[PDB]
Parts: sequence; C-alpha cells; structure tokens
Amino acid sequence: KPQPIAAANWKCNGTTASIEKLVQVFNEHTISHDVQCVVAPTFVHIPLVQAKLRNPKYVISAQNAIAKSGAFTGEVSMPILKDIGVHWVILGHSERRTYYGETDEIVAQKVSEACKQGFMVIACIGETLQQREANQTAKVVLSQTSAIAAKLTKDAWNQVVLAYEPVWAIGTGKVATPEQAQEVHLLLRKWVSENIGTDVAAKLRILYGGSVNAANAATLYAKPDINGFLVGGASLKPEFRDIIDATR
Amino acid sequence: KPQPIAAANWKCNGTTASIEKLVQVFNEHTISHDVQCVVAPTFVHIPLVQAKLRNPKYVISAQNAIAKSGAFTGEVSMPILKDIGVHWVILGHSERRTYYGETDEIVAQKVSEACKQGFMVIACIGETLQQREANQTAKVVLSQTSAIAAKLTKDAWNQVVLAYEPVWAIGTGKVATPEQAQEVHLLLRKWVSENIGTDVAAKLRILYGGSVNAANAATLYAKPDINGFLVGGASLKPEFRDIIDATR
Repeated sequence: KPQPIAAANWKCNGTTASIEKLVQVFNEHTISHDVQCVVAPTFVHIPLVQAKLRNPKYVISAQNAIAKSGAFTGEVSMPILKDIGVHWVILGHSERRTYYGETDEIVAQKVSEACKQGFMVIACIGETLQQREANQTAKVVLSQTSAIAAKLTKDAWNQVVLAYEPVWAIGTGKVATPEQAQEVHLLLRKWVSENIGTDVAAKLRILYGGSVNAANAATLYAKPDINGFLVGGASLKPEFRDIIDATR
Repeated sequence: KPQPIAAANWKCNGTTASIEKLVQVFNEHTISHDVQCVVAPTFVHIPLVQAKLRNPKYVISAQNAIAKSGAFTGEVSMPILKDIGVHWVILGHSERRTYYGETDEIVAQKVSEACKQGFMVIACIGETLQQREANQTAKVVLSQTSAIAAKLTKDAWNQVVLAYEPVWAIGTGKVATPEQAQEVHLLLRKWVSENIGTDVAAKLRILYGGSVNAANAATLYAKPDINGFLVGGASLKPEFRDIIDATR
C-alpha cells in the first residue's frame, strides 16, 4: 500500500482553548510509522495551529478555497493560503456540495486550479442514501471522479488524494462496513488504472470517511484498497491518536 | 450626524507582506476626529492584523460568517469569531448575494443571529443596474431592508450599520453621484424612522460603498444622510487614510 493518510476535518468547530489542548495531545503522541497526518482547522484557526503544532508527521490543510484572489468577499483563495504556508486543501466535501452549491464542475475546476498551484488536494466524492438504494453508487462516484479527471493531466494525480465518503455515513454514526468501503475503493482504483494509468492507480491514496472512530478504523484499514481516513467528529477528540495508529 | 464609519473591505486579497506594510501605514496615520475605522481582512489574515494593528480608532471585522458552529466544512461561525476577538461582521455583501446564494432571507437570518450574539453588523443592500433602469431602486432597497428588519427587535438596531452599495458601482469605477446616494440614504432613513423608530433612525449609520476613493469621498460625505463608507479597492492602498479623513 502507498503511504497512508489520517486527516482531521475539524469542520466549523473549535475555540482557541480547545484547539490548544488538542494540539498538545497530538504533539505528545509519538507516531512511529510512515503516515501523513493532516489537520484542517477553520481558516481563522490556521495561524494558531501553525504556531502550536509541532508533531513532524502533520501538515495543515484548509477546508475549502477558491482559485483566485479578487473581489470575492468572504472567501479565501489558493494564493492566499500558499503565501501563509498552507499547501493542502480539502475540496468538494459533501457539506459544500449540499449546502453551498458546489457542483461537479465547480469541484473539478477547484481541484484543477489547486493542482496547478502546487497544492496537495483531498477531493471528496460519495453517494447519497437514495443513490445507494437505487443501486447507483458506482455510477455516481465514477461520474464525480471523471469530472475531476477531465480537468487534470496525468502528472497532476501525484497531488490528488481521493476521499470516498458516503453521504449517509457522514456524522450519522452509520459507518460503512469494511466490505462496502472496499467495494467502492476497488472500483475507483480500477477506473483510475484503466483511464489514467496503472502507475497512478498503484500510488493513489483513497481514503474512507464517514463515522470513522478509533474502534472501527483498524478493520477498515485492513482492506487492501483503503489508504486511510478523513475523520470529522472523532478528530476533535484524543482518540484521533488511535485512528492514526490504526494505519500501521 | 452620528459617528461616521470608514470600513475597509479587503475582499479576497492580501499577502502577509502587503498586509504588514499597509497596517503600518494605517498605524502611523493619526486620526484626530471621532470615527470608527473598520478593517475586514480575509479569515486567515485576521490573526496577523490583530497582532499588528495598533491604531486605536480601528476594529477588525470578518467579511462573512455563519450563525452556528458545526458540520459546515469550509465556513467560519459567529461563535468562533467571537472567541478570537472579532465582534464585527459584514453580511449580505453583493458578491455573496450574487455568487454564493445569499438570498434576502439568508442575509436576514445571519444578521439576526449576529445581533443576538453581540456583533456589530454591516448589512449590505443595493440595486442592480437593471433594477435602477427599471425605476425599482427604492422598492429593491426597501425590500432588502425590511427583510432584515423583520427578524430584528428595535433594540438590535443599535448594533446594525447599513451599507448601501449599488451593484453597478462596486469595483467598476462608476461611483454614484452624491445626489444619487443621498436620495437612497434619505429614503432608507425615512423608512427606518417610520417603521422602527425616530430615535433609531437618528442614530443609524448608513454608509455608501461602490468605487469610493480619496478624491470623491469628501463630496459624498458632505451629504446629510451619508455616514461613511464601505471601501473595497481603495482600502488596499495608502489613500484609505484620506478616505478616513474625508469623514471629518
């Protein structure tokens, strides 16, 4: 397997005091294996986390961005993030697709621009409960992935991490079973192998997210095509340490 | 007139180096009259500006927010801002109404929540060129204002600043004439006086924005119902000092 990733999506949460305490916990956890840890604070907390986070296995990610600076009140651009030292971004999270109008073509454009600007990108894909029950999971996730792929060159895939998060698993407590997740990860990896390249597919990290916790992480990671996790609720807690260690 | 406001909406712009230089300029400008200056950096630059800005006439504002923390990847909430020391927010900017789906009811809800949480709010309203040419300016701005008003109590208006920004003037170089701006500000103030209270109307700041620069600011401020400015492009430049001083 390629190098795993354990990514903490703090979403729209945190106070300075709670973040200081949690970062201390993460700093004091010695990670002995090869894993890339990622923490994605809210924009306003990025400087605090940059100042306090010292664990060498971690990088900081933004939770969203727009491609260019300019007259976009309220938004944060990729050049602005790069200038402050952030070169990872999560794009296309279900919450943004649902609440904030991010269509496949908007996500694909953002991913393309992030790659051109040198970011590592965690690009999120996943089906809704209605799509799953209609036996459309594969069509949906492949359509989301091919929309992204259409805007990328083969070289750019070195910067891409895919995160499969069934929408019905996000925040609900209803994690996908290892078999459910593995079926989708395998389908995605096969599509990448056939449509992009077998060398790309072998090195591509495909993360699972949606109700990962420290108790279910190891049995997800045991599956051959799962390369780590994008973690929401449990990444606000000290048991994120055990999620990291489940990628051994 | 009530205390004027000179507000800098930096939009999605800045680097750490350019911000450090501009904040130094603002720090070294001694303001002798009673004015509230506001600077609204991007979220990621708020901590930098908090650290460097020392001019006592300034407060820091966010350019947007959502009302509550939670599972809203990419967004920043009002409690998070309050915790970091930011208690001003711009809401309903034209760019967010246009690009990011903020309807009158979304803006009104955000304004209401911000007021409940103790923020000072700069709430933006304004008509498009098509609405102006259809002689709908008054209907539009009063409809936007009454949507906000419907969610507020009379007491909350102490926290509200209205910013009238004709959409056709934002970023285009085509500033409203003093007479155009004054006509709308007077109509707004009259509506507030009749529908909210004459005491509220007398103390309410109504700012103009849309292509304000240091040369046109003084002839806008001379009008009786203009209480300052929301400034985009020119607030990234040293001549913001002269915009502030045009509110004497």
